[PDB]
Amino acid sequence: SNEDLPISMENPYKEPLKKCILCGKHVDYKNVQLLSQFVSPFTGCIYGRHITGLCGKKQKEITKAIKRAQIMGFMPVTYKDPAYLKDPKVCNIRYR
Amino acid sequence: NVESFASMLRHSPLTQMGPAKDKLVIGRIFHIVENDLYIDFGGKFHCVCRRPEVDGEKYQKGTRVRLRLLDLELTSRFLGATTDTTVLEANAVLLGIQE
Amino acid sequence: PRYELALILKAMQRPETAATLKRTIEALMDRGAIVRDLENLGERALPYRISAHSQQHNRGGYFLVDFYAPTAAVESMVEHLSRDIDVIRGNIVKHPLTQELKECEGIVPVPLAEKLYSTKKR
Amino acid sequence: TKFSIYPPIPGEESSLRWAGKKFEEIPIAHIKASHNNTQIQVVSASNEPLAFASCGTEGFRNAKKGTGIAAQTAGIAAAARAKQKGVIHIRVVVKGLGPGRLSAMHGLIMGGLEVISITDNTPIPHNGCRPRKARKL
Amino acid sequence: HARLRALNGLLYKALTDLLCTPEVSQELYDLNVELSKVSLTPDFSACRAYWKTTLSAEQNAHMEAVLQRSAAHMRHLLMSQQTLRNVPPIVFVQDKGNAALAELDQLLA
Amino acid sequence: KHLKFIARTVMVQEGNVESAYRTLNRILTMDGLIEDIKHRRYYEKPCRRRQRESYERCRRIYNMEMARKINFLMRKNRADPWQGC
RNA sequence: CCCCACUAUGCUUAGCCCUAAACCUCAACAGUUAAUCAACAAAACUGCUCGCCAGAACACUACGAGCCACAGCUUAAAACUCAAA
RNA sequence: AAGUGUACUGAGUGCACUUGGAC
Ligand code: FES
Ligand SMILES: [Mg+2]
Repeated sequence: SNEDLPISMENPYKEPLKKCILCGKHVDYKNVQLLSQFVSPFTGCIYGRHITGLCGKKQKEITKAIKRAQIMGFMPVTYKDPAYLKDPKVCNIRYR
Repeated sequence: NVESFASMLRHSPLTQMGPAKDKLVIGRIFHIVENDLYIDFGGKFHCVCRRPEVDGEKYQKGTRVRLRLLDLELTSRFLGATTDTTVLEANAVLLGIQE
Repeated sequence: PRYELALILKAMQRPETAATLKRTIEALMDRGAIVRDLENLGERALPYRISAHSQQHNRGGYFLVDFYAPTAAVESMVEHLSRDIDVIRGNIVKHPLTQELKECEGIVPVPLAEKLYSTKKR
Repeated sequence: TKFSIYPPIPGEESSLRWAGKKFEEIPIAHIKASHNNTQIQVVSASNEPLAFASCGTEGFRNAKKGTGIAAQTAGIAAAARAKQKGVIHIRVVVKGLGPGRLSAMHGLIMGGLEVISITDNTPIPHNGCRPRKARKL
Repeated sequence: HARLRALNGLLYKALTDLLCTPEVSQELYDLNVELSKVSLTPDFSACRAYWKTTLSAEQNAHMEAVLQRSAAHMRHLLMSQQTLRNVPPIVFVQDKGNAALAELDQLLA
Repeated sequence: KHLKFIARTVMVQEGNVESAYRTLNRILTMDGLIEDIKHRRYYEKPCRRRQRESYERCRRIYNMEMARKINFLMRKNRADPWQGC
């Protein structure tokens, strides 16, 4: 009929979802070097999702991994282990 | 052989431009208030930029300027609002004077 | 199914540790487990002091006995590890590789909070 | 080298020293700051009691104990005792939230002991004893 | 009234403890506010917290503004702590009684 | 059963014990330990805790929305560009 | 009412009692957004089924009955009174 | 602060629950 009729199609300009830094990467309860990144250096308190910038699934996975490591003796409970202080800062925190 | 409205929309430069995020356009100053420059850029709304600290005097009515558009219309939904509130002005970054 | 036994052993000499690991694998086989593989994460200072068998230790050797066993064998394995003295601490978990890595497209968009306030004409 | 606020790693070759003594070796000045008392104990790295002080010891009685001046006097007395014992530097570790929490350190410094590290050890129970119900006036 | 006096004492202690930390706000904590006293209205309609003023006028104004902005949050923190089951609105009042003594001693010197 | 002095320890810089203590207290407040201590001085019944948490979440979201709205509409405060009309 | 100490009790086991503002005070299922509607509350409705109510108080009461194993719960009235509730 | 259930005591208290309250 008329070739200029707008067509029914999905958005091509839509951008892919912002994958969380851990999305598609398997969290493990033995990767203390990783879990340390998501706990408070001075107290060992687990950072909330509003600080870790992680989706619900991976936030829960990190929480469970941290608890499992702590109870099984892989991770200190009351502090980020000093060996991992130089690791990249992946939590939006402004102590200083 | 008169182009239809659909054809005009299809071939409109504004349609040609995709999403208006970070796009570069050549806007035009059309109203200046002290340090506020009201720049129209062919869109529905205008952007209210501020006079850059460098070459401020060069910014005068009718001056063609470069803009990085962030949003054609500044709108948002507030708590419990039944419709989006719009501030009736685009959001763009003044990159300087086009020559 | 496929289990992983994380084992923290009292830090001590090579012949001693080999004997303890052999005894543990013997216990697993008696309990019917098909020991898959043995891994060693080395010795290191325990994150916090752990007491066991009228004693406390600060350094331990970490190992991961991956195996398969009938479900019933797990309780017996737990009891055996608890009774053993050379084991600072033994835990048994469902082997992580068993769980499938369900793929997430990414972070889904966050709309306005779900009906946290009324919609009446107010 | 740029300064750092984390404590030195025990069992690590840290060039930091104080009169040649290593951080772990420095005596420890426990400070318990309860609601109605403040107690200080400077103890050797082997936790040998080197000096002890409190508001009760300094004579402040009942309410007067919960005062910054009382805490300062306790700190000064403990500092004098520790100095007589031969102490110079001290690692301050504090628990509780008594009013003299800072005045105790103030008095200790005024008495002349160099605080090299301020540490907290507040007994925060993850979940244990159920606390008593709330007062009402 | 003895009950009112006890309430004033408890509220003074609680407010001092609150201000000891950034709990209310880092901005408030940095100001290092010192409370002169606490007085409860006879009907329990308000709680006036008399805070000592400093010499700097701009500092006094800024401290007053921050205290007024944080009074409601402090009230909520108290009622949450259960230091008092019900706390009336908190009003921060400047205290300047010590100025007379200070300037006396200055002149007398 | 942990190592001592590694948790909640701040090294004083050049002896400004006041500054170091302020930093430590800031750390405690940021991690919420002070909240926990002062709330655990007494026992909040589960019903009260639930009500308080719901109220806190509602107030947090309301404040966030109000601040966002204020920031969004602040731009219009610019001097009137059509004065005299 | 505040402070101190302490008991039932909160806990484990094995049995009982069956009541809560047991509440999202909004029954299950299916469906709709077409024309809004006492008021407030959680926008308004349609179909379909079960349960429940027929002014207030007497009355979470009495009698009987069931569970009890005797001090209690469930079921649950009547008379008299009023033009209110 | 109010109230529901429950138990002791002689209106309060104890435990849990609801906002049919305030922040
Ligand atoms: S965003 Fe995909 S797993 Fe976290
Ligand atoms: Mg008992």
